[PDB]
Amino acid sequence: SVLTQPPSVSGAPGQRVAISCTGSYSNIGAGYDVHWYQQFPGAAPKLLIYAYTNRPAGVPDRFSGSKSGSSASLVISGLQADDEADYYCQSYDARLRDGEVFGGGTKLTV
Amino acid sequence: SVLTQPPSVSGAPGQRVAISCTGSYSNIGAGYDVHWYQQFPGAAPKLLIYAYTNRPAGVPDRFSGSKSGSSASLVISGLQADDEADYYCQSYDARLRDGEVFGGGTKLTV
Amino acid sequence: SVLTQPPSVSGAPGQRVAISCTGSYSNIGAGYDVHWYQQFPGAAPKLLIYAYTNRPAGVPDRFSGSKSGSSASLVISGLQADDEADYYCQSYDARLRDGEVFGGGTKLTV
Amino acid sequence: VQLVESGGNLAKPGGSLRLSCAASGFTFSDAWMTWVRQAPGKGLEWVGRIKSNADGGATEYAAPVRGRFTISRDDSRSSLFLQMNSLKTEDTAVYYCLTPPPRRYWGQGILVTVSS
Amino acid sequence: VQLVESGGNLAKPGGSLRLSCAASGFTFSDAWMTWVRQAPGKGLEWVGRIKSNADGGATEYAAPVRGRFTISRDDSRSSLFLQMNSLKTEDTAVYYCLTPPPRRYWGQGILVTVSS
Amino acid sequence: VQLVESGGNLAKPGGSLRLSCAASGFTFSDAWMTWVRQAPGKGLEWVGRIKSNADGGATEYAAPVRGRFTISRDDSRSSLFLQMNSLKTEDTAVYYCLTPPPRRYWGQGILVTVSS
Amino acid sequence: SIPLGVIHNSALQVSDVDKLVCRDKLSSTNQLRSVGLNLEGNGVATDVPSATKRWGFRSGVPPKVVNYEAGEWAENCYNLEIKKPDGSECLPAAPDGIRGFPRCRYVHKVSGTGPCAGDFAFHKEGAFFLYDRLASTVIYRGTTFAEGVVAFLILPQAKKDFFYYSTTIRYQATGFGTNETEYLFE
Amino acid sequence: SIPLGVIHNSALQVSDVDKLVCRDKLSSTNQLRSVGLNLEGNGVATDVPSATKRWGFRSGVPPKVVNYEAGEWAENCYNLEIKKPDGSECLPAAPDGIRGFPRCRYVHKVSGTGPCAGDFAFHKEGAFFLYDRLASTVIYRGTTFAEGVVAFLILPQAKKDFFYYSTTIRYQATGFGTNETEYLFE
Amino acid sequence: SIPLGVIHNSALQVSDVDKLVCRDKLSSTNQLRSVGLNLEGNGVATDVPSATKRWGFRSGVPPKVVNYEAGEWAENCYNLEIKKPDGSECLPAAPDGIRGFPRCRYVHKVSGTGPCAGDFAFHKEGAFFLYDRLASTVIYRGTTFAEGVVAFLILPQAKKDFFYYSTTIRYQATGFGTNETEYLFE
Amino acid sequence: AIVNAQPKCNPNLHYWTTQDEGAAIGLAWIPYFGPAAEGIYIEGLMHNQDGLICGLRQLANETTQALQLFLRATTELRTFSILNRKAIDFLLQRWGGTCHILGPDCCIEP
Amino acid sequence: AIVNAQPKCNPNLHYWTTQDEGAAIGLAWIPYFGPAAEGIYIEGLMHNQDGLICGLRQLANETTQALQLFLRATTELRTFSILNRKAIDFLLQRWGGTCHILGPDCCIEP
Amino acid sequence: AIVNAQPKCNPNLHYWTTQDEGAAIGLAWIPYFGPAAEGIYIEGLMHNQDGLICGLRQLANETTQALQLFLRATTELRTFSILNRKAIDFLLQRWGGTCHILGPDCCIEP
Ligand SMILES: *[C@@H]1O[C@H](CO)[C@@H](O[C@@H]2O[C@H](CO)[C@@H](O)[C@H](O)[C@H]2NC(C)=O)[C@H](O)[C@H]1NC(C)=O
Ligand SMILES: *[C@@H]1O[C@H](CO)[C@@H](O[C@@H]2O[C@H](CO)[C@@H](O)[C@H](O)[C@H]2NC(C)=O)[C@H](O)[C@H]1NC(C)=O
Ligand SMILES: *[C@@H]1O[C@H](CO)[C@@H](O[C@@H]2O[C@H](CO)[C@@H](O)[C@H](O)[C@H]2NC(C)=O)[C@H](O)[C@H]1NC(C)=O
Repeated sequence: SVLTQPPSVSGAPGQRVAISCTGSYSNIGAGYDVHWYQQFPGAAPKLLIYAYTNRPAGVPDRFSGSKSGSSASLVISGLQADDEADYYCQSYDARLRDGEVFGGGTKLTV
Repeated sequence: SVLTQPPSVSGAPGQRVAISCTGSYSNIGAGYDVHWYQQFPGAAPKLLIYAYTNRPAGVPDRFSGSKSGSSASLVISGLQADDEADYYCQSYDARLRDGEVFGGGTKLTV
Repeated sequence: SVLTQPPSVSGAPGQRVAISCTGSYSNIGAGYDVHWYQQFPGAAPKLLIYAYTNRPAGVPDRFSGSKSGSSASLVISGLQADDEADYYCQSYDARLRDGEVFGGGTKLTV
Repeated sequence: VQLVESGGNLAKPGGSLRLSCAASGFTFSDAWMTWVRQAPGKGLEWVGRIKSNADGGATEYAAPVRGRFTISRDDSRSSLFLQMNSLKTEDTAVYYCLTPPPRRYWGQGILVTVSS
Repeated sequence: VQLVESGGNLAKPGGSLRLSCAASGFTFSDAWMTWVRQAPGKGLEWVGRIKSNADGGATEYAAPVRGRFTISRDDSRSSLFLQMNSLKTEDTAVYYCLTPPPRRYWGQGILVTVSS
Repeated sequence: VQLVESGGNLAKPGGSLRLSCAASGFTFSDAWMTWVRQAPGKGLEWVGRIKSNADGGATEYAAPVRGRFTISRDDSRSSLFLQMNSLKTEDTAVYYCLTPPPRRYWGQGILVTVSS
Repeated sequence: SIPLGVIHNSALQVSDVDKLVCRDKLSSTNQLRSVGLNLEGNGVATDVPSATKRWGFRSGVPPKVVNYEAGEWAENCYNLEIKKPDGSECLPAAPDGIRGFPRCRYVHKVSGTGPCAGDFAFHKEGAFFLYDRLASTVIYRGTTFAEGVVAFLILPQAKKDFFYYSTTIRYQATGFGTNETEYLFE
Repeated sequence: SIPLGVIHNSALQVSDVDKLVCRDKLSSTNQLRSVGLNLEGNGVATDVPSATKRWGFRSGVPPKVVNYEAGEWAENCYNLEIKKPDGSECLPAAPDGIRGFPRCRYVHKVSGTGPCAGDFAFHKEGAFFLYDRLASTVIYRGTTFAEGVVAFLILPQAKKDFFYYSTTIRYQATGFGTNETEYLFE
Repeated sequence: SIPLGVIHNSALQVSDVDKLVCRDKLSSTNQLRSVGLNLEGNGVATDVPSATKRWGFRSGVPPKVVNYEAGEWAENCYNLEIKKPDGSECLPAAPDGIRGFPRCRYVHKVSGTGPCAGDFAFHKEGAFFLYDRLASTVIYRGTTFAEGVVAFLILPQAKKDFFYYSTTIRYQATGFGTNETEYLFE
Repeated sequence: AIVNAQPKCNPNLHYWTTQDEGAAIGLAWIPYFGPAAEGIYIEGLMHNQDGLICGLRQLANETTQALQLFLRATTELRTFSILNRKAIDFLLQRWGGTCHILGPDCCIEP
Repeated sequence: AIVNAQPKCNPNLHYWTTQDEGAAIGLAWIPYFGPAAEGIYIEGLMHNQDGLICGLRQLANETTQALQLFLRATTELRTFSILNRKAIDFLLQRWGGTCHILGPDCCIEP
Repeated sequence: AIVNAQPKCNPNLHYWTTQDEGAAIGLAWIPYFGPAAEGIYIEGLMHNQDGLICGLRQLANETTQALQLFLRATTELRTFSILNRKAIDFLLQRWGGTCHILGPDCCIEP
């Protein structure tokens, strides 16, 4: 009952990439929110997408997301040098007494 | 026009005690709130029961109170070593230009 | 498109004085708020009348104001030694892309 | 919510002493404020109260202290002042400045000892 | 909103260590609080959560840590406590105390290194 | 509400100087912010204004200063920046950063003296 | 079963609905009217201390409002600003679209403190508090009202036969709504 | 076109409005009644896990309320206090003047957490949630309700023929409104 | 005395209520209808600068709302987001249950600043602002409306004879509702 | 058949009401141009001819009880519909059943 | 003409309602003195004579669909007017048109 | 008897409305399963036969004044009852008084 993401993704500057987070019927497809986080090396993570698609004040509009079925995808368009980070997806499992589940994490390279 | 309480009360650990505060027709029986306070030696008092029966956040549920006629009673069940304190009842007199009235105070011993 | 006030006004202690701020059809007579300010020498100004006649908390009730046509007047009754200050009127011009306009300023003497 | 009381000490008989209270963490202007004096080793007492400026800012005093004590407040400074004058014998006590219920949050207390 | 975590360091196998988190700039009482542990150079993990006092103040723990870790809170002190006991091998990590979404605002992190 | 203005001093003709304002005690993000320059011993003037991010964050400038001054803001840092470039003669003044009415609460003021 | 009063030739009889006497003619909804009448007109004492004894606080009873189309000029209206001794509101704010009574020569505006021992203030004799074309069972904060009652009428066919300055007097009060109450008029 | 049921001599026939059969007599608005009936009386399972499967969350549909004058004693009422796993409200607060169902022997008060994937909670079989003389299409927070349906009647001319303790059972729930839901009764 | 229009055999005559000519047949409340008609259909200029000159701000007049059951497809709707130069709201938020007009090809969304010298914005020619089945005398914030008017009809007995994409164009404005107003369309 | 039993009668009725259909003058019907909320009332004076006024007042008194019992039983917050129900009841008593001519409740004279 | 097709019938109807006109006792009608919100109800018991109860329940079932389609189409938040419209429709069907005696829809017997 | 006096006539009426009683298909009437708020409308097209449309538009114009004066006089915030009052007035004019046969306002043909 752990959300799984790809080990790493890459892309040339200026293009668009999408990061996948797989779910389950009792995880994402049961109707629980998915949260995203960005961790720079040596620092605590910062909230990126609080709901499925929402953005907290201060986050550039390059970052968005969407939910399809039991999976969620983070879309980042316009790779800059500053986008290098670790991305994590989080959700609430319903078969684990409403306990938080954290994705495996994805490293970004440009 | 001063609310009167008993000089002191006592009881064995684990039992329940009640502290009385007498009123008047223009004091408690006129419909004004009664407040309770706890003073530890060498310290300023802290609010115990803000209304007749209400409790502010942080006060253990061992303390409650009730109003009968023109008198109010503070009920404390389960004497612990830490209950030693001075208890004061306060209300608003209506014949004293809505001026606060303070009880004589009760010392607690276990 | 600048609001104009008199260079200076004077009056004996205890009497009432009025300070004028002239407007225009697109300034005051178009329906924009007029704000007043008091500057003591060597200090930043403080808001006196936030709307046409309103007063923020802390301002003595000696100060009031009224709007007639395209002009606004600040009325101060009861000159005290402490009233010596520079008074400025401000409004929003509608022909200047809603840009703020500041009056020439009036020095007060007693 | 922090209330700090300062500027008080012993005064001679017939003396005048002024006490001040500084309030932080809440809006001072709206709240009504009251002053309580506790005799040393004795029961609590109520000095008086000051209403809000919006309600007319009237003040009321206890029967013993009427005509000798003055209460006031400054919204900009967020401070409450008590003026004690014609201080005779038996005025000794710890004075406190307390906020309007709920969350009374009494301050720490200023000891006043008239000396003869 | 500032969260500071303190009072933690290395403990021997079978040891007990207590960690504390101090929260400021928001009302601690209403919010639900959770603890996350991140393995060094590895993915994030969820230690557990404590509910509000109004909702009964129940606590839930992760499956590995159940029965060995205790969560608690003090409203007056506005502090959150994690009690780690029977600390065996593979408990090393950075621990964080995070607020309820939105505005999770994770703290800075306390490194715990069990030493054998 | 405390507004502190810093990082400004004399600049040569054609110079660029950057000024900053720090705001505390209120939510910086919602409020619109404006900059006023007062000539020494002379009447007040309006440098310009920056809208909220929610409303599109557009900025407007005075007719004399258009094309030479830049206004910006940082929500996370809660700071407001004014970039002065191509600073010619007659730009000397005290600059202030003021909040949206009501409760304008002007800051303390930064003196800028172009030197030739 | 609410008394409906029918106006005859310049006389008023309370129409009995159980029987059916057809000589009354109601050809349109325009003939139906509600009217509010002031208690003052029946000779009740209008002094502020006497008037305030007719009101009292009570919990557990939901308030109710009913409209009326036509009213009477009032000599005396009242306006209450009462707070608890700590400083709190014991009268609810006026709901949207409840304005003060339009016409009264005198508005007695009372300020002060009291115990306010109840969620809402009702009339002890069961009368209504009249506002601008809405009568309520309870007193709202800062809103001028008249004491009154409501009647329902069938008007006659002919339209023609059927159908400004104010002063404020201020009072301060302590112990409002109690056995002994302190007033000072300014 | 809503079925209006007319009571004959101690029998009930659904009055057909398209035809006009005058032997029915409706001489006053007092003969018209609305009545709320409990689903329990039709034999549906009343167990908490079975009952909660009949409700579901949905966005985009505005809620609606309709009154009723007379009701049935309920054996089982329910009272929900459900929150999201982060801690948030997924049920709206009761509007002004919506109180709980007056008479039920048992009130099952359920607390816990769930996904609450929708703006409002509706009945999957199209029935109503009955409160004190108001039936709504949605569930409100902290307000005891009964499941029921509404009928409309023309009562017979004769009045006479036609027209307390409670217990609370507490539950904690996780995964409320999901395929597998965890309950503990205290 | 509001004109009620009765449809004859495929013709419309405004029924005169003072006289009584019985050949009109109204056998059920279903025959009564209200309809909203768009001002556009009468040839008024639809340009944004021309349209906005018809609205103006005023204090002291309470807003009012009236429903309508059937409407017309609109070509042009408007949506206003106007603020004061300091930054404040001069248009009130939409009350509960007032949604935008359902069908319009073009929605002109105007943003900017203005003096907003009045509590509410009214139509200078006395027409209504039409929303989803509610017509109001005032403009609400962030809610798409059409300009229109309301009529009342008695429909004929026969049912049968009687009774999607959108685009947004954005504007920025300064000096809105003033003699000289600055627009930029994006 | 109502006889006044009040302590007094103010025999004069100085009344106010609204005119639902005034013969409006040009643009006065337009909300933007019309009167403010305070200026929509008309007034008049009726005297106690035929003893009518003392009757009317007494009627109001007698109504109150029944009216109260009505509002206690309703769940609506504001009641606007009493007159409509009265009219519907009036129509139903007369035409709600079969009209037998020469009957005491059928008012057709042939 | 309604036949019950439910799994069961509780044949007894233990009902509650309000009495819009109780024979009040003195001051009980006065809101200040009257009962609290909880004490305004009356109760009763009806049995399944003549098979009426099983009929009534079934009627409620059949109504639901039509009622739902009604509330979907309205924009009012709380509907209080269904019974009034039913009465108006009843009056209109009978007296809304010309009554031809001996016709099948004119119910006058001469 | 209405003649159009508008600058133009759009002679076509492309209308929308709601169907209060649609022949629902299975579970579509159930709120949980039914359409969203946006999908409850039906549409149609009427042409200007018999010059009816230009008449209808003009009628709307003529109504506005009277309607405004009505809403000015009411204290209700949202008015839903105009059609009900119109029907009640219609019934009252005809059957509100004694019907004398052969009279000009009694529409019974014997
Ligand atoms: C209707 O009129 C009667 C008679 O004036 C009012 O009666 C009084 O009731 C109160 C208590 O309810 C008594 O204190 C008075 O003494 C009664 N009057 C007399 C003359 O004895 C009655 O209040 C009026 N109804 C309303 C609703 O006000
Ligand atoms: C009216 O009664 C019928 C019959 O009891 C109810 O029918 C059921 O519909 C649900 C799904 O909508 C099915 O799961 C049941 O199996 C049906 N009943 C039977 C006996 O098969 C219907 O729900 C009732 N109406 C309302 C509004 O509750
Ligand atoms: C009904 O139609 C008339 C005629 O088109 C409208 O009349 C106009 O009134 C405004 C000012 O109120 C004038 O500027 C126009 O010139 C008038 N029209 C003409 C042709 O001169 C009237 O506004 C319409 N009614 C409503 C409520 O909109």
